[PDB]
Amino acid sequence: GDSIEDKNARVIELIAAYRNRGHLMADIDPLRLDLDVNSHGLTLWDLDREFKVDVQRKKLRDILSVLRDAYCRHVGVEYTHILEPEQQRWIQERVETKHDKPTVAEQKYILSKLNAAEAFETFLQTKYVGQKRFSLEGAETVIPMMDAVIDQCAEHGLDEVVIAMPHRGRLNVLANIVGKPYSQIFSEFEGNLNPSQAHGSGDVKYHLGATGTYIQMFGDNDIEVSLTANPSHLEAVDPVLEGLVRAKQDLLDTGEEGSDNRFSVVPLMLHGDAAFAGQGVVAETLNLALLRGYRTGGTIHIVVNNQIGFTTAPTDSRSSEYCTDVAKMIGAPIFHVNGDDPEACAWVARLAVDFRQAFKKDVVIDMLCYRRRGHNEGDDPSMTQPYMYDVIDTKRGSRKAYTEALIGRGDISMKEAEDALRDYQGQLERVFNEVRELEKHEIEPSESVEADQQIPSKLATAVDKAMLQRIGDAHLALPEGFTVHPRVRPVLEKRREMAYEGRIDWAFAELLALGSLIAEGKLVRLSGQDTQRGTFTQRHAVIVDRKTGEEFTPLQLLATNPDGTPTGGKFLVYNSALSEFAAVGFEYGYSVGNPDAMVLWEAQFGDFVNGAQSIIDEFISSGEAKWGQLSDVVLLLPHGHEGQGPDHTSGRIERFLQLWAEGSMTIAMPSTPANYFHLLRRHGKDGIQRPLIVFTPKSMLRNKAAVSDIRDFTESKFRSVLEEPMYTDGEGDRNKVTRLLLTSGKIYYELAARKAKENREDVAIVRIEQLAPLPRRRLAETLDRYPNVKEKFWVQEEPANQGAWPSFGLTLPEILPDHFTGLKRISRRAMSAPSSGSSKVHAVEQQEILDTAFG
Amino acid sequence: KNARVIELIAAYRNRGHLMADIDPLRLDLTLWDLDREFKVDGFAGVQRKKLRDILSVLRDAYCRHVGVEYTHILEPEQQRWIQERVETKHDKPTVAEQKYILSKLNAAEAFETFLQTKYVGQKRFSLEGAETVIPMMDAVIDQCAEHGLDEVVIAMPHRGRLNVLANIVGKPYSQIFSEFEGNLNPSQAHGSGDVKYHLGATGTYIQMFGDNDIEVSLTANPSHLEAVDPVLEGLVRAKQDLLDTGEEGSDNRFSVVPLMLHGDAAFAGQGVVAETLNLALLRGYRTGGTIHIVVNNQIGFTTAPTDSRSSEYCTDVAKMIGAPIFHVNGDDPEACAWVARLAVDFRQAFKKDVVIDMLCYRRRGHNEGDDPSMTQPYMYDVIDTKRGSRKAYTEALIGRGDISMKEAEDALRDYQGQLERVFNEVRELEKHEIEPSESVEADQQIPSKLATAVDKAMLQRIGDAHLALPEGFTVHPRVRPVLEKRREMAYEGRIDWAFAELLALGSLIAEGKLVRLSGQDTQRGTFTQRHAVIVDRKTGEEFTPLQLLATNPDGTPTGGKFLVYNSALSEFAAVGFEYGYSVGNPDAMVLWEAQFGDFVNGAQSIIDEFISSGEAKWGQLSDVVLLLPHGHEGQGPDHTSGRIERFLQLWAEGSMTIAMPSTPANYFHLLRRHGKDGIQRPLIVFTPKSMLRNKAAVSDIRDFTESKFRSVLEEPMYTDGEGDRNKVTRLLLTSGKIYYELAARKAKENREDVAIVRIEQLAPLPRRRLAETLDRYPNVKEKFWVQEEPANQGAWPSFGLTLPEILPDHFTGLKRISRRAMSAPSSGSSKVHAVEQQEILDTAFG
Ligand SMILES: CCOP(=O)(O)[C@@](O)(CCC(=O)O)[C@H]1SC(CCOP(=O)(O)OP(=O)(O)O)=C(C)N1Cc1cnc(C)nc1N
Ligand SMILES: CCOP(=O)(O)[C@@](O)(CCC(=O)O)[C@H]1SC(CCOP(=O)(O)OP(=O)(O)O)=C(C)N1Cc1cnc(C)nc1N
Ligand SMILES: [Mg+2]
Ligand SMILES: [Mg+2]
Ligand SMILES: [Mg+2]
Ligand SMILES: [Mg+2]
Repeated sequence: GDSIEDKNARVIELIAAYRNRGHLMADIDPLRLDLDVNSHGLTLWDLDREFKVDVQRKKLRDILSVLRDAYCRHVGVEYTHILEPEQQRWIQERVETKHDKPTVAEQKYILSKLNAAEAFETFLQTKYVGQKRFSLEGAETVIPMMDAVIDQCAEHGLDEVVIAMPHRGRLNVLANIVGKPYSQIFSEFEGNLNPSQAHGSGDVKYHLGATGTYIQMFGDNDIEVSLTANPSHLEAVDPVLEGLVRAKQDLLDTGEEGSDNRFSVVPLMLHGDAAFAGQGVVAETLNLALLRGYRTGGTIHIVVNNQIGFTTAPTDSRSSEYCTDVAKMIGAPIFHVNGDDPEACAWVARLAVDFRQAFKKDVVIDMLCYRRRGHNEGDDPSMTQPYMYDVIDTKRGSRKAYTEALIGRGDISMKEAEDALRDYQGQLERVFNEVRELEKHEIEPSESVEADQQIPSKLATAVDKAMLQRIGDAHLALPEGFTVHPRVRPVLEKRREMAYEGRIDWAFAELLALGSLIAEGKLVRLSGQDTQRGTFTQRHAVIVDRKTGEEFTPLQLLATNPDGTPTGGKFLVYNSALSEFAAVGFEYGYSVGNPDAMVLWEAQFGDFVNGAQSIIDEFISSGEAKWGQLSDVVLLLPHGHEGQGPDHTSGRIERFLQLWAEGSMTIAMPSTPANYFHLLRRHGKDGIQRPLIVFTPKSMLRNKAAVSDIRDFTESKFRSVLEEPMYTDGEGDRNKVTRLLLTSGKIYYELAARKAKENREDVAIVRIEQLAPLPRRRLAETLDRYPNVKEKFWVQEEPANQGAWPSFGLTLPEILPDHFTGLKRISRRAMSAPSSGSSKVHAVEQQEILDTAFG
Repeated sequence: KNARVIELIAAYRNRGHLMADIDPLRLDLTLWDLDREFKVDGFAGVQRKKLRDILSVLRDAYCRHVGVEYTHILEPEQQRWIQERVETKHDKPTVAEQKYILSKLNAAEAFETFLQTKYVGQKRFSLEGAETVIPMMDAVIDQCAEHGLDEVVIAMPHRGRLNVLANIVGKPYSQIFSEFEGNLNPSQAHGSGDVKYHLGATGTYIQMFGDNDIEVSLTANPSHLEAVDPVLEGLVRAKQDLLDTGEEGSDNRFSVVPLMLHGDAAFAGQGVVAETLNLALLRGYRTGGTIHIVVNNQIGFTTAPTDSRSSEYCTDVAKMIGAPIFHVNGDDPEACAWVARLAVDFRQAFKKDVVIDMLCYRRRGHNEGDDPSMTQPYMYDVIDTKRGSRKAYTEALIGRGDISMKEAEDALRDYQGQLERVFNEVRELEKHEIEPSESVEADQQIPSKLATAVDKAMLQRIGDAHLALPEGFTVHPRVRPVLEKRREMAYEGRIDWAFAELLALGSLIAEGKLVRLSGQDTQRGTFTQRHAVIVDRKTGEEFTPLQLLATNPDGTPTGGKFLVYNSALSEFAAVGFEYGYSVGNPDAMVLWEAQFGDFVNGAQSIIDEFISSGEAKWGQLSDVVLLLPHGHEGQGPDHTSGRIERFLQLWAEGSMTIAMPSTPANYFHLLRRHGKDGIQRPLIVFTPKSMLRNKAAVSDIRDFTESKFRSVLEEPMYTDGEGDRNKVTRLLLTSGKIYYELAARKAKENREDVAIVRIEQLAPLPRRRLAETLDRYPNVKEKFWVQEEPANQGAWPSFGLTLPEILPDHFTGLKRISRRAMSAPSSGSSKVHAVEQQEILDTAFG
């Protein structure tokens, strides 16, 4: 036969090989540190021969040039892992073509960005040699690349770009991308802060955020740009950014829950190479990308891949070929780009935005670069990486190289290039001198943020009977032909009954609070593991048609007034992924993104929230004091000693009480359905943006004593301290009391039952419903009503090193010495675990506490 | 026609798995060219095959009960190896092998239906709908024994846990029934304990048809799904290092196999999965490949897969380390066993991870008291029509003529009758009184007067090792002074913190101990202080001075070794791995170092669920050391605190030792005590940063040769100098670096009326030594606990409450001197830190 047929078969193989594996041979590294193949008779003599390609006839030389330019020069394209053929086709059409050369104006603009990037760093090196700044030097191309992302988003008519990033070039991005004034950055280096800058305990300069407006230079549009605050914990901000963006999209009615699919707020997430591969929160956050409850229509990721992590080489930081391989699991295309090629970096940035817009999904840019100086500006890197730094020492920076290219192209002269650099440096010198001339302020110890947010003078949380009845009736206002599961129907009927007749249980009180907020126009977002039904089969926020699988959400009916007009409210209820770190981070972020939303995250059991410890420690408990960033997120933590073992017993009350300071969080363990209802309504309506930690029940959901009357919802309020009903409403005599038992949570009912059984008029039980801030005034006033008390005990089911005793045992006698001197503890022994593993052992220990309290 | 065939072969290999008949629920060119011959790359050379035959091979390999994902793998030899085994005829099992697979399905289902009958009201997380897990695991272990491997170590969650314990590991049925009965012997009832579906076991597996045996173990775990994953890897790595197999071994057998089970919702959602996979090829952590099994029942409690993950498969995360993925229909026992054996063979051939995604279903509710039709009515209507895998396989064998119905029933009734007999025997045992759980504190006790001092010759040897450079080695010019200073300190004293650490580890190595040290940038040290490894300035070659201590002066080995690594940028998986390693080799000295103590909260699940509580819950002992750089230096709220207060709150029952040493010699003695005491309990050390280079924080040679660990330290002026204790009216109790600032202030103002006492060991509290020290100051009228940490942090929250209760004649009236209570661990400003620090010093001497 004709050997052109064999040769053509090799050409088809070559095209497939460049598309699939060309990235492995691409010239992406600016440092350049690193017989049995059947050719089917194809050789260098066939370069001028025409071959069949799938439709079109082209020379081998031309096929090879297109493939080499697309896949083996300064851009390594990874996309053949993507399931959708239309997405592979979209990328092929855009990468397998001769690109239009940028205009001289565009080239000068890119150079102005590289000038600003390097000169900002060398200026800080000259003025503040002894201070850490985590310089971008060796990765200056990040600045024209981020400019190109934002400019392309503005071109698509998008509303906002929200950035999260680590330390690398942070100050540079704040000044040269977001627009944080140079004067402000210099004042941070000077340590000369005004009262607004010195507010709260604060944080380091490379953790701060900013907001501004990006104005296009080549078009008629502009776009909002924000950069969120973060702790040192690398990648921890990733789910926070997604939550922040989702809240903004929901507000704009764009995205998943919106009337249009614009997803008009873009998450722009930066990463370091060692952190992106090593931190599990990265995989957890990527796992949220296509979920109905969390999708943001695609995140644009940029890895500042300087092929080092402090002193650690990539071979000790990851097991994958690329630091970006984790992102392929959600079908993200990956673009590896040579950081010494500013034009390729800007081109990839615009392509990434276009892909995100076309398919509303994640895209990753792996910018290969290097770190000119040590990890921080005081560290010597040649001690551990002598070869890398011998190579770095021979390298001209990307600014110098790009300037030489423009001088060579005839675009600019050396004199013009020199003058432009001196002008920008002169501007920095002027601002530096102006800041240095400012009046120095006296340095004082940091101050508590407690008084910055206070409850409004007037706020009622009580609702009328009509509201309770409406929420009860909503549970039986089923869509026509809907088939309720036969074991769910009694719950719906019981809710209508409770709404009109009382004996309201915990699960219905929660829905009365959320339903009444929705009716008042509030957005309520509730999520967690199996949260739609409830772990304890108690919530049924969503019910499923037994015959069709169709879903009905009773509380959504409260978003429409009886006359048919919308209230402005909405109920967004989701089953989360099996994640704690990313889920809690997302809900924290969501509440920051929309301060007017009611946002609740529910742990399956409180015992699993330690999986989100970095978010609790670094954002929830401390973001207000450190950054002035406010969150109103609610954490619901099922808690209680029931004999189910050490991972089904405790939300670690003691840890949240230890973290507590400056009124940063509200911490509560309500004992009645009505008090929980009032707590949630207070939290949603007070205008205070501070997290709420609630220790919620499990068996107490179905305790027939733990029910509330209609008047507790219509004629009461949140009560931080509760007395026994026999003293406030009944015929109980407070003067007969000689022993006072102070407690919190479900053990109250067991203590009250024992009191009734033995007719102990000499013992009274007082509940502390709000654990923090301690209700000092209400507690003192309650105790003053018992003048004949001779002994006081703090009773708890938790071990002695757990529960409220570690905090209360120390704070109550100090804060109220005339009431709690001599306060003694009644609890389980101190334990390494939160409880015994045996239900029988739990029961014997529980009885010991009750016997000791009445002994 | 020819071009259509090569692209058709590539389509089946790359995407055939998307059309494979893998789900047991089933919830979701020209036609005249069939007899034409085409050239293909055969497994024994180029072949000419009919398109009809090419298509039948591709459909059987990639579109029946096995979905093969492998074309993401970079190595062409690995893709070829998989093709050779999947694109050829599979070995048909013998009748005896088929009967053996059926015996495993019988045990799997009958164990569950027996527990359903006897204990209807107790959770057991039944394997029903996934019984093929049992012959699958049997096949993995049997194939490992066929390769002559030493041990299989299993970690798994709740799904079929009791079933695996009884039918794979060999945990006695009498023991499992006693747990359901709640009638435990004193050993079973020891400590606070844990739920039955978290327990472990060990035994010996004997091949049914071959001539080998293999050890099989299953480790304990908390409820926290996937948290045990890095613990399993650490446990296996420690066992491999002991056997001289694997990464640091004389052979590349990696003869201890990690077998890691997962649930589908947990595998996709928990970040510790990606962190643990990321360790798989690292020199410090590699175990030569893990075999993963996902019991993929297409549900997570009430949650559908579309709400649990964003990837096509729950296993997609594993593709990042080039693991092949085998998706297999759980209703096909023979395909499940075949994939299991193929996975072992792949792991042995390439010493890398392999994933088996077993598609199955959950017959009952999430737990046996939950009603799943409320949220998944369609799935459970389909499940209600399904014949189980045991019934279906029995019908196949009866139809094949292998067995009769009578033989099938007799075999099932025999197993059930044996369960009934053991159940009756356990139920006949008298029930005794249930008591409150007891503290494990007295279970482990330090020997009387343990000597940790070393002689001058040992110190000198470790100093001299720093300049015993390999021939032609070029030391970096800024590293050479450190090596020279170490030789000087070894012979002349003024030993600093970093050298005291290396004197402790070096002397343990010389005594024959394995020392494993790792953490972020730990080879050099975050504060450029350690230099455990030095790099040749001209060639990049590495030299490890302490490795020289593994050889005696006469040339014989000591038996010791120094394994020092830079970790991945992980806290959760790294801490879990080091905990696991210490469990795997109790004789090893194992230390993990946080970059700053402020980042160890990233490993909170390991601290809470394994380190602080594993002894009380499971009787599992770990001697892992956590080194947490800590101290108020003005570097911000994430470069200041290891959260001492949290470790002291977690502390109970003597489960951990917690210390904040103030001198290099006291740290040396602490490490040597920990390595030589024969006690297996974690040690938490709050270590210094600026104090590494504080010229006052240096130790004398006699502190190493003639002393021991001191849990309480007095000022040198009273123990050795001419200081008068009777002049003291104010006592300052403290811990850590603030001692030096308090001592400097006392010397500057000549304050003979003030004494400073350090508590070096924070937990267990040194009650006797503290009381005896305070008794030496009879004229003290006021006592203060001084700390740089905020009032709600540091040792005050625990000491403020415990010291007046345990020593009332010494600490009644104890007052606090500290920073105010704070939401963050410190101010963000170095200038603000400095003003606050001066306030503490002024208050202490006010
Ligand atoms: C002295 C070492 O610690 P550190 O420098 O103080 C710091 O904490 C800095 C970040 C910060 O504090 O904001 C950082 S910088 C760094 C190396 C990062 O490498 P890569 O991701 O490749 O980024 P890069 O190459 O651009 O740097 C680690 C491990 N540090 C400590 C650290 C540990 N673990 C976690 C979760 N977060 C951290 N910040
Ligand atoms: C009542 C719900 O909580 P729970 O059942 O008590 C439990 O804690 C059980 C495990 C245990 O406690 O050991 C488990 S079972 C489960 C669903 C798992 O689904 P999948 O991975 O697909 O496995 P499966 O389908 O085989 O079940 C969750 C979320 N539970 C709570 C939980 C949450 N978060 C973490 C990190 N670990 C957990 N154990
Ligand atoms: Mg890096
Ligand atoms: Mg609020
Ligand atoms: Mg599952
Ligand atoms: Mg020990």
